[PDB]
Amino acid sequence: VINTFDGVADYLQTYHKLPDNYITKSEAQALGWVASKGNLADVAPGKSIGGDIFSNREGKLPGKSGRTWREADINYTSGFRNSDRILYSSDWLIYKTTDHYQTFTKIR
Amino acid sequence: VINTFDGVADYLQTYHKLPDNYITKSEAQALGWVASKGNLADVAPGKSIGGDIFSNREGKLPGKSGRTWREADINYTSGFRNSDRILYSSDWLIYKTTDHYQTFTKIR
Amino acid sequence: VINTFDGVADYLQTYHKLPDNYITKSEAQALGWVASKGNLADVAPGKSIGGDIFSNREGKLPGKSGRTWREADINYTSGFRNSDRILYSSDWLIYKTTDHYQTFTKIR
Repeated sequence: VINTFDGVADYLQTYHKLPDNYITKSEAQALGWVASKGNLADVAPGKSIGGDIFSNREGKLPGKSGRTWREADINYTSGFRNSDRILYSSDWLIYKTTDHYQTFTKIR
Repeated sequence: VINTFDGVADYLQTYHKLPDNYITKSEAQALGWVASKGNLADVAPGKSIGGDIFSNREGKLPGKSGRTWREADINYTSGFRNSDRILYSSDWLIYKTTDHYQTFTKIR
Repeated sequence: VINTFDGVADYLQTYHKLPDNYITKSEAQALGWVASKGNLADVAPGKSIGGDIFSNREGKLPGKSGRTWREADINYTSGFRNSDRILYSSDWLIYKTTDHYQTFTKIR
C-alpha cells in the first residue's frame, strides 16, 4: 500500500506510526522469513567475487605445467551471482564464459 | 523450453506429463538446491520490514536524551531487501538514506 | 568500478592483478557473506520446479474421490521462485494461479 519516501513520511507525521503494510523483523521471523546472507551488496557494496582458483578438471582451457587458472565475476551489481566469468592463467591468457563454465572464448 | 501457462497446459493435455524442463522439489534438492527463505513476499505478500530500532552508533543522526531512532524499508516489492530506509525519531524528525545508512538527508 | 569483460581483461594485462573492486570467496565470507543455494539456475540451468502434490486443504479446487492435484512453476528463468503456478489433476482438469494459490481460474 504505502511504501515511498514521501508517502511514508507523511503517514508517520499524521498518524505517528507506520502504515499497516509494515511488520518488524521479529514478526517476519515468526512467520517463517529468514534474512538471506547471499547478497554480496549487503556486506560489501560495489564489490564482486574474484581471484579464486578454477580447477579446469574438464580441460576445456589449455593446460600446461605450472599454469594455474583463476576466475572473476563479470557484470555483477547486486543480488544473486550470474553466469559471467573471466578466466585468466598464471601466464596471462584470457578467456570468457557466459554460461557458467560450459563453453569458453579466447578474448585476448 | 516450455514454461508458459498455455504452452504447459497444452503439453499436459497432449502428453499427460510435464515437459522435460521440469524437475520435482526432491530432484532439485538431490542436485544441491535449497529453497531460500529470504524472500519476504513468500510468507507475507505486500508487506515490508519496518519499525525496528536503529542504534545510531555512528552518530550521523542528531542525538538527544530520551530520543530513540527507528527505521523502515522503502520501495520494497519482493526479493532481496534494498538500501532504501526511512529513519524516524521518537520526537518525529524524519531522515532518509539510499545507501544503507552511509549518508542521511532530512526530509521533513 | 571495473567489471566488464573488456575492462577487466585490459586491467589484468596491464597490472597483472584484478581491480580493487574484487575480493576472493574467503574474504567475502570473512565479512559475513554466505553463498545462497536458493537459485535453481545455478545447479540446474533451464529447469523449473514442477510435479509435486498440491494438497488443496483450502478446497478452492474441485475435489473428487481418487483425484489428486499437482503443480508446476510458470514463467521461471532464474533467481527466486515467483507466484505463478499451473495446477493439474489426475483426471486432467487445468487451473492457473498468479497469486500463490489465493485464487484460481480454470483455463482448459
